[PDB]
Amino acid sequence: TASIAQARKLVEQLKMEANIDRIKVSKAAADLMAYCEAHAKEDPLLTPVPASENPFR
Amino acid sequence: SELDQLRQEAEQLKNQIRDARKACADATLSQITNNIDPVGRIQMRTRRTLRGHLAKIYAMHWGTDSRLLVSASQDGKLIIWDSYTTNKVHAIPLRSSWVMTCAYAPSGNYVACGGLDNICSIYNLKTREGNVRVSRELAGHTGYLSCCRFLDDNQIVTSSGDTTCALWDIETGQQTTTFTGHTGDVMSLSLAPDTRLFVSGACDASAKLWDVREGMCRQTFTGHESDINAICFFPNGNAFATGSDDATCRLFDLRADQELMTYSHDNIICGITSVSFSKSGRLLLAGYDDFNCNVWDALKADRAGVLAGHDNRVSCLGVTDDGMAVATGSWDSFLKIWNGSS
Amino acid sequence: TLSAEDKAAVERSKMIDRNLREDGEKAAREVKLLLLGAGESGKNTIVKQMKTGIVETHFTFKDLHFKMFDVGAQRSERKKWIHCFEGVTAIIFCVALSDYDLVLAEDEEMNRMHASMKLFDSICNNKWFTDTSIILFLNKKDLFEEKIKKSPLTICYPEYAGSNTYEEAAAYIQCQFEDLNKRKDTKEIYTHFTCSTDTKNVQFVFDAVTDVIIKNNLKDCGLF
Amino acid sequence: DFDMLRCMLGRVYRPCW
Amino acid sequence: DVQLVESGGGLVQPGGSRKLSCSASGFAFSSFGMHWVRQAPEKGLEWVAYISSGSGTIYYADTVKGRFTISRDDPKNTLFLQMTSLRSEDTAMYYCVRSIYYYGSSPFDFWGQGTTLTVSDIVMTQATSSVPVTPGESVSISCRSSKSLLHSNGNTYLYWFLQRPGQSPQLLIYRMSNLASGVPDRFSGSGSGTAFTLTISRLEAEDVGVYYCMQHLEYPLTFGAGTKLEL
Amino acid sequence: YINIIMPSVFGTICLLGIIGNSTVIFAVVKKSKLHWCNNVPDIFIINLSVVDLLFLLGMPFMIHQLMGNGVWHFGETMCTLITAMDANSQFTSTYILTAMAIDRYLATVHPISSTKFRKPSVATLVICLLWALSFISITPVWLYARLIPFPGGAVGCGIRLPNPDTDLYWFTLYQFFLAFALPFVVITAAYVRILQRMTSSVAPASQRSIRLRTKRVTRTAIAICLVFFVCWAPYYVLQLTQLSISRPTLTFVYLYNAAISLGYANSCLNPFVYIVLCETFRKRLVLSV
Repeated sequence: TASIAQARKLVEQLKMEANIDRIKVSKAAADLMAYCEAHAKEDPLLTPVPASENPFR
Repeated sequence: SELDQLRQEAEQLKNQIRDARKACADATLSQITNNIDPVGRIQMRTRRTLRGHLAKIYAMHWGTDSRLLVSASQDGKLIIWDSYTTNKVHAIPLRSSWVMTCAYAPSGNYVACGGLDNICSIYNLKTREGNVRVSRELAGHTGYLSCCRFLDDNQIVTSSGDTTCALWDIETGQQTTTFTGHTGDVMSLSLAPDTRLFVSGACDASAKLWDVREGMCRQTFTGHESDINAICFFPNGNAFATGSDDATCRLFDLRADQELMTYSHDNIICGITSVSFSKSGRLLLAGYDDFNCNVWDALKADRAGVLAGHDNRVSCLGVTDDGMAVATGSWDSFLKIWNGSS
Repeated sequence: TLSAEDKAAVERSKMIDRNLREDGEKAAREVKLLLLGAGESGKNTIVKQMKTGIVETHFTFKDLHFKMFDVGAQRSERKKWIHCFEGVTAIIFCVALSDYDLVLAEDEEMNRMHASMKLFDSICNNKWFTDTSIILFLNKKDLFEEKIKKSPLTICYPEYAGSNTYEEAAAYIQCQFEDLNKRKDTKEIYTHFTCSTDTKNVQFVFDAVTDVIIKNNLKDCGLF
Repeated sequence: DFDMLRCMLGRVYRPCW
Repeated sequence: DVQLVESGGGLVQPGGSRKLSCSASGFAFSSFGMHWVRQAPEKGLEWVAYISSGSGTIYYADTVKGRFTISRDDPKNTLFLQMTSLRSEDTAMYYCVRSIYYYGSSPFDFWGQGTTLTVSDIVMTQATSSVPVTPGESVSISCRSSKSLLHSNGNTYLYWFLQRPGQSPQLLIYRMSNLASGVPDRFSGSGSGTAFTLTISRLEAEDVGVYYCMQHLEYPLTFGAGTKLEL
Repeated sequence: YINIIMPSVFGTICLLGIIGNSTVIFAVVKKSKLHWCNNVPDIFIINLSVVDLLFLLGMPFMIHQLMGNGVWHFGETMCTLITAMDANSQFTSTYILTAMAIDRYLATVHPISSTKFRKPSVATLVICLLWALSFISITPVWLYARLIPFPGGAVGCGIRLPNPDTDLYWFTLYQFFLAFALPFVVITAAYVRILQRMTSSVAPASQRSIRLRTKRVTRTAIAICLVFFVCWAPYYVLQLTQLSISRPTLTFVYLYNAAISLGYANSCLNPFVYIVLCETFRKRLVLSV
């Protein structure tokens, strides 16, 4: 009776995942774009720092 | 009879989840980020070369101070480096030389490692004896240890090849929570910035979002065609990127509950070993089997740079907490520190 | 330019380099053997004579130290960890000769010998073991001789049309495994007929490993 | 452009005997 | 437990030779660099010699170079100080001090009990010899250096040691700001350049002693005169 | 054409040999992860290229008194130093080449018992000892390297023995034995023992892999012995020939200078023999390109 017990567990898990709240992709995409914009200046790899401020000269 | 009805109900639930994702898929990340300027060309130089490992390096992890890092190699050595001066701080001899992962505690007092022995070993770095000693050996996994990450000095989450993830209480040596639901070997995990959720990628081509305190799978993410070897959280904790054997990187949104963007190129056919974002999340850095590391534009899916300095497969990489440098490990037994210049 | 503590930290780093250098020299003089094979193929007999997730056995034979790794307990995906043994001295593959007229317990449709041949083909031709020599142990030769009198070898190999004797049936089985070698130039296969009471198995490994060591020395010296 | 008839010893000359 | 025991002291004639031994236990002796620091009667701390881990680097004080010899036996976990041509200036309590040198380490963290021997340059200044203190009252102790102890790597190599009466010196602050392991948080280290301060909050009875400041920027290692706190 | 053909041969050998030797030195250093860690063959092959590089670097200084006007333009002080330096490079490279064959003999005929002493520390000690033996072997060279006044106003670097009637024999014979005869016997003997002990009894000689291994190693062993012999036998054959010769002729002089260039060609062919005949090095080199 392993298969029948496993089937109930799989179905119950899918119920939890199907009842979650989802935002629009446009709303989600805008948040990622906004975060990268607000933190671009403090990204040494995106914007290299002067050699005086680089600990790996 | 009863089994037949249940398996049909699972298909209906999967269709309901799929239709719900398509309902909120009003736009695309490419369409939203179409008008922004590209990051241009990302050029990084090898600032440091960490020599001392005599076998292929499988894992590295940066310390929270952005200066110390730990590397795990098949030569049975766990080495902690001073990245500013290339000085070796400690060389920890491992009882098993088949290590596959290593972790650095955010406090800096501990490191962890594990491999084909199914043991996550905790090492104390701050002792009155002046040496490094094994503080704990976590047993209970029936498969190889693929990844491990400290939450604090007392809690660590490990992923194993037995299709399960476990949350361990290091003081008692017992796993308090077991995370089940993957049908394939779990190869990587990534803690959220607040350490309340973690995502794991397995060999079933799926990634699952887990609640650490609740102990259950919240969301399941699909889209990859083969095993997921790497996974990493976005800086704000609302997204994560996966690295799979199908030569693709994909971005998933937790709130949108669906894939946002794919990072693939026609010239790339090799698998992906490691993935990591930059400090701002604009740059996605992925390691590949073709001995190179590609820098991707996370918002535009454009390859922005290549870190080609290894003679063998890039097995691991990591970015410092301050975003100053990126370290790449490889099977040629060398670690390299990279950053740009003005 | 370094401070007093910076100089002493560099001195400690070079002390660490000294021990790492010393450990690598000791490691390079040790023989790493990967033990493979199907179930009930006599792998446990090999470990007993030459005496978690991976079982590691150490023994010294004629001033040579061997490290034999058993990965039979790893029930995970082999391709996710088979590259961890890239660089071993040799691979020891165990095949049960008597398991030619038998079938797999789980499948009940594929012959046991075909499973060993398929496993041998997946390991010998693996991309991580392109130049890795294989020590092929053909076990249970005494039981195979008893079986071959009653059960003909044609059950396992329909194309076999030789004499129904051990001296010929065993040779045909040996050629089948050696024919699976897709790279007959970059590697060699050392075939040995062990037994449940054979006491010359460790000598064969020492001789076979010595040939591998010579080949590696020739490559290192540039002659090869 | 000379009389190259001198006695040699190794890669250097020697006085003829 | 970590323990350093010194032996070999005693009364000697001028120009004689005496051997000092330091027995180490409870820690990885071979991984630590070892120092000899002597304290003349009713005087401060004077660094003598240093042997690095692995015996690769050896330093001596100018007043003892050519006469004192320092050596270690890692298998036996023993430190030696071969002293010849002893002078009356050598009458001091000699301490065995362990120091390990890596990034983020705490040198001079443990001191031995010391052995008494009787014979029959950056300047560190502590202007205030004695400070009358009361329990629960905040105390500040100042130290000065002729040369700036700040280095180009960002580290300011100043150390604070507390020597309670009848006990060996104990590390409080290493590199001018870091609190040593086991030291209460009420001890804080502040300073910049050539001026440094050791601030004590809610002083207790166990804080009574002589406080020394030492520089580790470059050899030879020099101590301050020592500021004494008394009830 | 004689005044231009001879400098071209020496110039081609010097430039081509330096390219080959510098390629070997650069590639070998890159391979090491931790230096002096299980790289005994690498230590021999880099020191052989270093000595060969010095031999080719010092070639133009020694040969400028043979092509233009037969005049030494460096004085007596440099004549003694350069002649000793050139002779030392020839002896050191021959000694390292001989020791490399002995090291290969130990690694192939004694795979297990030689690991006790085939350490990088021992290899460095042996190579430094070969430099010491090369300095001692060239002692008569720099003790007698004096300027020789030729007829006319021209002078040239050379060897003036205290008893040229009798000392010409032991000076020639001892260099013939130490630099050509003894090393050739050892090098040839070491490799013929390698070809007789490069396999094992268990090894399936009937398999293509074992047969291919013997074919490639035999080709390499023959080439190394043949390159050393071809590049040095005529040089030392003409060395013993001139003992009886009193008045050299044009034909003998032309042959003698060509034999000198063959000796320099040995330092040019040695790096390329390793590059061409080693698949591991050649394939690795192409990947770096």
